[PDB]
Amino acid sequence: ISGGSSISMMYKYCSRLPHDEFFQPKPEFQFKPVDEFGGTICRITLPANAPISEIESSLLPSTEAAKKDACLKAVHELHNLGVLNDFLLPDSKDEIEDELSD
Repeated sequence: ISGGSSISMMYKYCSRLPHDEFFQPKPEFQFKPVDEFGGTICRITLPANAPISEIESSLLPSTEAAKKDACLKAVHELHNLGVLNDFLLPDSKDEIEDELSD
């Protein structure tokens, strides 16, 4: 699987993180630490300005990764729909490196 540019789009979603200086106020991030019996639970919730994007479910034993899941799944949930693309930065903001993003 040779990806890159596709990430720039997926990473952008993660870029919504707080630690991110380029992250705008609107998105939300929440991590739920659980036993290895269910890795970690990633809880993401977007503003009313956004329809879907929420992703709650474990998959990774790590928060950073667990979040990546919901974050990744969130992108898809937004990609599959993408009805508020007007609320989110278009490809214009996607004009960045795959690594740069997120």
